[PDB]
Amino acid sequence: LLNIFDIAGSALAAQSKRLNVAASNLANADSVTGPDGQPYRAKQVVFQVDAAPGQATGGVKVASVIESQAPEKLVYEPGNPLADANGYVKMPNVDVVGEMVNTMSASRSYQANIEVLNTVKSMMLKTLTLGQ
Amino acid sequence: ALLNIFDIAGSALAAQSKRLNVAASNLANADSVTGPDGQPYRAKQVVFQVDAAPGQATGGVKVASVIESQAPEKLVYEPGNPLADANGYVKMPNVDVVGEMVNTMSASRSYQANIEVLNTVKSMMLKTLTLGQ
Amino acid sequence: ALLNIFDIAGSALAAQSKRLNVAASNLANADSVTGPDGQPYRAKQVVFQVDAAPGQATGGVKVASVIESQAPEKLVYEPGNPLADANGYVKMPNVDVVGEMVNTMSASRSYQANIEVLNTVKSMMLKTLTLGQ
Amino acid sequence: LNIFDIAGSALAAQSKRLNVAASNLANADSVTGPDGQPYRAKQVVFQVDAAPGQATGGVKVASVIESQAPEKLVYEPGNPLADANGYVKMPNVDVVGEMVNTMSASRSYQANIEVLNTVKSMMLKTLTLGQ
Amino acid sequence: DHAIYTAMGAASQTLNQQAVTASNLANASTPGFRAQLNALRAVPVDGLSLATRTLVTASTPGADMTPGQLDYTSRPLDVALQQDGWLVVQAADGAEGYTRNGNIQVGPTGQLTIQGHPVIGEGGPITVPEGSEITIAADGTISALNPGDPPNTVAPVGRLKLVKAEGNEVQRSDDGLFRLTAEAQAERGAVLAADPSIRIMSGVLEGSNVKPVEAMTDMIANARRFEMQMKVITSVDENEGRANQLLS
Amino acid sequence: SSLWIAKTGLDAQQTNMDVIANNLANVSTNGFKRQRAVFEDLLYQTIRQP
Amino acid sequence: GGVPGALSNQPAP
Amino acid sequence: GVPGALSNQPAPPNEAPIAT
Amino acid sequence: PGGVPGALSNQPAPPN
Amino acid sequence: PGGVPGALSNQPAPPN
Amino acid sequence: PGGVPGALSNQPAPPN
Amino acid sequence: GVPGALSNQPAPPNEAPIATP
Amino acid sequence: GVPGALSNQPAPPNEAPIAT
Repeated sequence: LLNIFDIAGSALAAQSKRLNVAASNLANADSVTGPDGQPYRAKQVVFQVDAAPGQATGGVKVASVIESQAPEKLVYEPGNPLADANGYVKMPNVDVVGEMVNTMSASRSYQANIEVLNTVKSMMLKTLTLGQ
Repeated sequence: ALLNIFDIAGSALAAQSKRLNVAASNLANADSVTGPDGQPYRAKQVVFQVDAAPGQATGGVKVASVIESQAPEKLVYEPGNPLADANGYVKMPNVDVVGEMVNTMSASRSYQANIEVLNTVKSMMLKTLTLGQ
Repeated sequence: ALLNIFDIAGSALAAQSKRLNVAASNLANADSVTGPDGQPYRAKQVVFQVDAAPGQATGGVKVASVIESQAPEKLVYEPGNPLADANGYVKMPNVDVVGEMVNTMSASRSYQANIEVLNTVKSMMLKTLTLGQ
Repeated sequence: LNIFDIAGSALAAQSKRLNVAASNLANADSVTGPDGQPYRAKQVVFQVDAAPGQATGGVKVASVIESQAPEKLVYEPGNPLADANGYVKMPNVDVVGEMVNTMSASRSYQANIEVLNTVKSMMLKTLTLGQ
Repeated sequence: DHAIYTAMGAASQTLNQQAVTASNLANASTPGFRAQLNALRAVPVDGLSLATRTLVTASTPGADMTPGQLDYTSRPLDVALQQDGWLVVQAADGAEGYTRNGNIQVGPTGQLTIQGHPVIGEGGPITVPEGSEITIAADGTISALNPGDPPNTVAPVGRLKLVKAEGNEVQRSDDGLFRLTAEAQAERGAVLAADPSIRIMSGVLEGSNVKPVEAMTDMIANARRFEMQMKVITSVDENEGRANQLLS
Repeated sequence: SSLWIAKTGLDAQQTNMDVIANNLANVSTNGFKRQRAVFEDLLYQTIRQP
Repeated sequence: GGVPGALSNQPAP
Repeated sequence: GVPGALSNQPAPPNEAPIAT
Repeated sequence: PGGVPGALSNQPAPPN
Repeated sequence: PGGVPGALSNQPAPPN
Repeated sequence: PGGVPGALSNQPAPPN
Repeated sequence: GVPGALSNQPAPPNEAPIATP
Repeated sequence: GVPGALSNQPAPPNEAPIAT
């Protein structure tokens, strides 16, 4: 609703979405199949500025969630049903260090935005007592 | 109608306390073998429902009933223990420790959130009582 | 007296302490030939029961009694020992080593899990009392 | 407010026990003291310190005693300290017992520390009463 | 607030995978054993906006059909099958089961058993004359010679039922016996007829086929994955606390 | 949990070790038949059906 | 009701 | 619909099956 | 219609 | 505008 | 009248 | 009765003899 | 007096001699 409140809430939502994507990727570092039988392709969120009516500055909105285009890892298990004619099973391209660092940075941004929102709310509470 | 927040958040606090208690009871008996009736301890869980009488839009939360968790009983091969099966398969509770720890943490966090709701609501009620004065 | 969560988790701590004590006493007496009098040491076991409680759904762990294991006592041929029978087999305790180490590890991890549960609940406990003031 | 005295007495007593254990460990292989007598192992005596009449209270170290346990004898006749049979009195320090004493004293020390922290917080919060 | 549940699912399924691996390792000495495979499937949660939450589910996709190492024991009744071959026994619940355990035993009444399960022959369960010396040929044929009689009077008594089935056509039952899958049952029939192309060696017992290298690597991987999930849980647990306690 | 699974494994190998020790102690005994220990896995648990 | 709360006094006294 | 906006029609029940 | 909160309803359930 | 935040962008990539 | 703590009082000794 | 209850009587001394008297 | 009490007179100096 309130601008800075809108900005902080949108940014909290975006950082929570990034953290959830990173956690799901970290869970699926060793996953070999999904429901359809396709390999799990790592997800990554896309951030975009939410300043549609606010010129060039605004909140951050998650435009989409996209499968990373890094090449899939290949493991030689010719007995696996998912192995192709060459005997290679496709395993996800999830980078463990990148996901851990993403989780940590997203947590820090989340906390910073919460502190910003608290300070702004306190400032309006004090504004509510102008002239008295 | 800020008074209804008292009822809503109090019901939520009570329900989360009951859920935390049930989770802790399950966790403390993960290693149990026997009950008061000799039956193996069965992991139990609460059921959450919207505390809304017919015709009420949105209410708090209420614990409908406590139900036995659906999971295979953990079989242990100890045909020397006085309690056993026909083939010596001691039945141990199906408690998933990670699930219970996460449930305890979640219940604590939801409890604290409801406490914050109650605190800010009381502050607003006092203001409102200081409307014109 | 105690709050329900306090009682449940403290009972869990006491039960795990009793199990650890039984395991330690068994591990100490692994090579004992004679006991206070002249009879062989018998490996002790601790049986966990769930405190029935009026609630039943929520309840801690109690220990009814420490039972003596019923397993074939180890026989070692030492006819010169005064405690040898007519056939000459002195009786050594039935304490298994691997089982007791596993029991010690499991009791320690249950103890620490219950400690973590109490530590988690405490903050919520102290934050509840700020609701009125 | 008496709890500060109780817990401080407990901390002092556990420190004394820890120092005695460290002294026992240091001189497990010691041969002689400043005089010609061997090193007799030390042990503190814990008592209940209740200056008023209310039965219970903190713990106090009444005394430091030398264990009456027998002295180890080693055959060393060339040593001037040896007796008529050529034996030398070496201390009877129980190594495992003293290490366990060190660790147990450390844990009791921390428990008393935690008690002091908690009660200090409670006594700080009671000054806020109705204000 | 719900990433904690994703990480908790990952940690719990890591515990399940570790349990499977430990159960496999405990049977490194079990005669004629087939290791249980493990694989973490990913389940994507399908809501409307951003499926940024995908959970982990442990699974055991069949078993391992690689033969183990044959111990040569100078006994005529311990037998070992060809690769992808199975001995047939009458299961516990009056049904049919398949196994690799070639440790055939005899009773006082003369019936052949495997782990106590009677072995199934062409004409039903095989029964040998009481107290006879038994030899097993290389194609399932069983010969019995009475003790203290000329070896010339030896004569065949029956033939073992040896079948051929792959991992895709075989699923482990809860009692340790292997059975046909429903999709394999629909094609190959309820009961598998004897396969005459399988050679059987008498005097060698097949052990387990658990691979220590894979087990140790799996244990290391499970430990590290569990630590990462605990870190994720801890990171989520601090943020939510701060958020609520402050924005109230 | 896995702890007891692995504890059962440890107990089986100790049993096998005791059997081997008994066999090796009776090398010089007249008319001794060697003992061979075989093991079986207990009941499999099904959690969710295919 | 049937279940006492975690923050209640020992239902088992 | 834009996330965080308001719509008069409820979201459909979501499911996460294991096998199609 | 509610249901069991927490672990049971957030783990991948059986198909049927 | 913007792209993938975090690990993927702050990693050297072939020119394209 | 408590006695020596720790090692000495936690060892089995005959009464006197 | 239950370990951890309240009673008006001190517990008997904890003697552990080495030999049967 | 008591090990941790208050007295007006300084404690006597403590020395550790090698031999007496």
